[PDB]
Amino acid sequence: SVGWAESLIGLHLGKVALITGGSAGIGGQIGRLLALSGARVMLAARDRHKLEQMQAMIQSELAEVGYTDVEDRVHIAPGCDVSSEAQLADLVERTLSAFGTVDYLINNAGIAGVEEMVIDMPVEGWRHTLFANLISNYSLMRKLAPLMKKQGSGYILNVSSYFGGEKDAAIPYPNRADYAVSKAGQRAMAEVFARFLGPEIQINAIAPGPVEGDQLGLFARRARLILENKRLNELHAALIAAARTDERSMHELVELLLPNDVAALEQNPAAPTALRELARRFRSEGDPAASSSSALLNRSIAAKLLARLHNGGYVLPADIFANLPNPPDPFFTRAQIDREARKVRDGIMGMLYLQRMPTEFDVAMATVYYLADRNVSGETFHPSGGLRYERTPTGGFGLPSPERLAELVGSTVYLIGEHLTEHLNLLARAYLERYGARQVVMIVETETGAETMRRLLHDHVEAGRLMTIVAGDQIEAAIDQAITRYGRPGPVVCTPFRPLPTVPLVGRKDSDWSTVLSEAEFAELCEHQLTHHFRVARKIALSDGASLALVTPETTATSTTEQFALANFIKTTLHAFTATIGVESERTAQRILINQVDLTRRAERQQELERFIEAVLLVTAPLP
Amino acid sequence: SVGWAESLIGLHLGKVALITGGSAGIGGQIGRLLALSGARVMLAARDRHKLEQMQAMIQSELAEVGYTDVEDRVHIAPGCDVSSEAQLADLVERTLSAFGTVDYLINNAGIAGVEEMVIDMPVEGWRHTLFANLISNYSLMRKLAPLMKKQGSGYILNVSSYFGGEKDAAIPYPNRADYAVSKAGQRAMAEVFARFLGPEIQINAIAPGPVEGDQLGLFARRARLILENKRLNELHAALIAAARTDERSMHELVELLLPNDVAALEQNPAAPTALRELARRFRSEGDPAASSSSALLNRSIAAKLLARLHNGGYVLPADIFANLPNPPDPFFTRAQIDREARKVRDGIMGMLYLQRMPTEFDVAMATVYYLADRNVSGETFHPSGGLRYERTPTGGFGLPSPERLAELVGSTVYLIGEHLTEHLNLLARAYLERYGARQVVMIVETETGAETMRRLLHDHVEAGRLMTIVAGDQIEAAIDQAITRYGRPGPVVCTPFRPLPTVPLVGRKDSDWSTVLSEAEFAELCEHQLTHHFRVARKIALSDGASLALVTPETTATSTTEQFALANFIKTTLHAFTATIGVESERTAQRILINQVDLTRRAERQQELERFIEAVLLVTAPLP
Repeated sequence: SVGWAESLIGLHLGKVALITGGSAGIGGQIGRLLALSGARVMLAARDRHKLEQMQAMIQSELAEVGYTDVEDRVHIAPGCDVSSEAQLADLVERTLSAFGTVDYLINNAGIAGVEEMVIDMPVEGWRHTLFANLISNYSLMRKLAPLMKKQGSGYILNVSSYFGGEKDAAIPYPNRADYAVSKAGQRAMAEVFARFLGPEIQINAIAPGPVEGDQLGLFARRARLILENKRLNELHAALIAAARTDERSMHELVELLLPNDVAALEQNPAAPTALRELARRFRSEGDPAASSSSALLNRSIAAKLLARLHNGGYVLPADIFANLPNPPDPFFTRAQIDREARKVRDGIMGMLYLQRMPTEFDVAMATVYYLADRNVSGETFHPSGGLRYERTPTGGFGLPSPERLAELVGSTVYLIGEHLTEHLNLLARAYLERYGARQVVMIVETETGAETMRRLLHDHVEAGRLMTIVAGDQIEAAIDQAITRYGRPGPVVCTPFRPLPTVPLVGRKDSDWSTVLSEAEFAELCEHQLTHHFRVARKIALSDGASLALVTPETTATSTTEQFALANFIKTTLHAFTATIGVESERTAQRILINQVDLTRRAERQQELERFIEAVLLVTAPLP
Repeated sequence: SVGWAESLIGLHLGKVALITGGSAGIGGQIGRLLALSGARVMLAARDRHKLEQMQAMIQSELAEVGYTDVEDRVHIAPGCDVSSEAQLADLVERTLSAFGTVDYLINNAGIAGVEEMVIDMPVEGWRHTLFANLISNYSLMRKLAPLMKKQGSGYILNVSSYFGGEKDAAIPYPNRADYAVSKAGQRAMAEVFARFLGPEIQINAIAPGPVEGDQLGLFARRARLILENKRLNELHAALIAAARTDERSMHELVELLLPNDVAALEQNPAAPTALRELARRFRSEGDPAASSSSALLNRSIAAKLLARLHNGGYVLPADIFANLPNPPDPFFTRAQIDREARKVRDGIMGMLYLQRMPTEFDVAMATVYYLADRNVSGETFHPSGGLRYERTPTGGFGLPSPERLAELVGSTVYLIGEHLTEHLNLLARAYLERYGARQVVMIVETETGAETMRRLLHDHVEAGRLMTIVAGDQIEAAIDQAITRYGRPGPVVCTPFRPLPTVPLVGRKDSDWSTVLSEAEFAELCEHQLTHHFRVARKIALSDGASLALVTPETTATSTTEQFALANFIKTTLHAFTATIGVESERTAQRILINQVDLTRRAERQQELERFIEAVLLVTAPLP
């Protein structure tokens, strides 16, 4: 053979591959190179025209190399939105009707997500990212693994990212928490399901680092989002800072912004120092041709600012920005955007050991070679990598210092949970009886959970030291009620309402898999064990003085091996969230700490509960 | 092209590869497949005949595929012992004379090592393993990286192992600590040197799991070593147990074994219970056709037993076993050996997710594809993997419980160190002044270090609470002196005598690299930062009641980025040792705890020192 395709001819002959997100990017190249390797490929994506173009290019290339009947080797599945369970079912039916059993599931489709800080991230947007990027991967595995096991072989490859972290270390990805969590979950799925899916099925993840074009000059869109986010953060922080030492309401302070005139605000002797200094910064550091140097904000930034203030408990009319003067384009000049873009690019290039951006083709080639390896499962392959970014090793204690524990005297504690009644009882009693907290607000899910805690804590309920709130599916409003009625918290300890499910994770070879964890149950797992913590953190990260502990699920000697796997899946995946929001919290004027406490280790009862109390105290006791 | 070599033709055309351990195993297959891929290969090994056979097989295969002048494509370097620095220099000269600059350094050679528990592992045997398996890798990199950087490209691949651990988690490998440490160091070298060697040079490791034949039915040799080790451990533990409640000297107890008669010992009413029960176990659980069921030991086991007793401070004549009756072959029958071998095999197969052993050819093929990837550095690729073995996440606190701290009253503390005078001063003062230890024995390297500590601790020296011993290069004898003169220790805190070197780790492109960390300096680094701790642990693991803390090097704001890299290299590599000896310590009757305390994190001064004190106390305070 002659030509670079030689390395490929026969490499994957006889295999059927399904590739989601197959019309462009790494997915299109994986589908191209698998087809050149002899596999029959189904390319799934939303846009019909781009899929048709990709299909025609691959078929033409196959013909050049000597394949016949190339129409039988490359099929497409257009209009496939992987965030829709119904459309994933249709994709599997279409693929099995075209080719029969699937050998390779290439879970490649991915959306960028909300691309906002957690405190600006709508809850439904976070959910959408999880459905598109993570739950879709489980869904397709659940539909195709039964046939793979029955035929005796199969392969599931999840296309994760360097920014999903590593097996025992988390990486923050600011303004991308939904994306990072989804990437971490794709990796965690391979790590924890491999022992169940073997020996018939291999499951691995790839985690490329930065790849050419993955931020779509190539960084101008990212640069503009960065500059818009900077303006939002600086305005919010100056308003919060001003409000600390000014008697006016937040409503009246925001009215100072309504002229939308940087020069006017700087010279307004009635404006608080922090807002006059901010305006001086916008002018001093701005581009005279950018309207951001003469105008404070625009409609989009104002909407996000208003939402932060509302979510932090400030009262303002919804129409407060309705008459805001619109700054003339450009809000940021091309000079400013290109400057920030060069900053982004130079930052990434400086982090790469090899000082060179891999291409989509390069990454796909390495991946298609890797797919030939029949002796690996449960691994995360890095087809590009070598980065100087700092990681946070996970899952490595004692009690905090006596001086920090004394700062809990008179504190207000929020505990969130329902299932873990023994933990909630003991933690409430430790804060109240050992460390002199003024009160504990117990936020549960249901009336039955409330009555259970009131019975366990009867003495403190009667004494007015334990209050109970029933949150249902409205945890944000429940936190609002607690703030209004009982005051802002110091310690906030967030445990999951729900236990882990007790269902099998794989089926017997000749079983219909009807009892195996369903696609809807996996979505519920994400809702109860990830989104629960995200919704609490999103609110508490606007609550000055809070120290938030996110607690992952318990495993006991009664727990099944499936529950141990799901606990480990959740621990890994939530660590991506915890690491990311920790960095984002450095940008608000509100001072908050966010830490994760894992109940499942790596495997009398009162000592295991006591170590939990100590771990929680270590991250919720403040410092003088 | 037709035939499985198609995937390879041209893949590595124009590359020159040096492969150590190239005459058999994975190394021979890597050399074969690189040659088929178009590379010119130099195969280095000890035995000339096996190398000549491998060379002839590869050249014949090249001719089949259509290469001409195959004698120019595959050279050999026989008689190459990679544990000899002089022979590595000769290998590089031979390779550059044959082919010019090397593109790929495949650091594949590896020896199994001592294959004994640490307490039975001669210090020179441990050193030999480090020279063959780890220091050799740095040495060849130091000789070939200058030419690689000058030409603008190169690749260094270290052939590590799953049993060298993972980036942020350690794996114990009992009876193989020297091997595991060497494998961890090969991985750590790639992790920490990649940022220095980029952008010109890629450096990665591979870490295969179990591979067919790697224990050389295939497990019978391992099985026999296991059974011999079991007999040694059970005899030693019964003697130590007997000595706790028997007034006779260890000399007199060992005399009870000299008839070498299991039945006689079981029925000897003058023998301690533990020894009569042991003999009953040997008979009851033995094979009547094995002489191990009727004889207590053989000359080899007796020699290792005598060395353990001598190393634990017991006085016995060197010739005590000189007249020991030799048990007739077989000592263990084929039935027993095959039984244990099936146990070993079934254990490994049960740990593999895919329930299938990869072959040498499979692993080599995956590796040769991986070598084509130009976008990865600093990674550990797993060409086989998916194992259920339990790992220990590293590098994740407070103070230990008041009840454990009270157990330090009246204790005897050993501190070992020299460079870290502030740590040693503060730790000694914490044990003596805060926790009421009876005495601290300060074991230093030199008279100057001794005088420095005596000056810092003058008050405690004058009061008779601080004793100093100068160990030089005789740390084992220094510990013996401390035990004899001051009593057995509780806490033992082992810090390195020496600081990390302050030299560059790479040279400028056109430099002669004359100031870069030399091959001898890297060997010294291993001696001072790894072997130091091994020698102390080897002795202290025979000292009942000790709690040993192994402390890795400090980095301060004054430390260079090179020192930060070397600290991280040492932390990773020593964690393999700490994890392994921790498991081995479960087999002795002596009760010892071994933990590792890392001074370098991931980056006023008195608070960093206070956190060190708390960390050390957390692992040296006993439990009621």
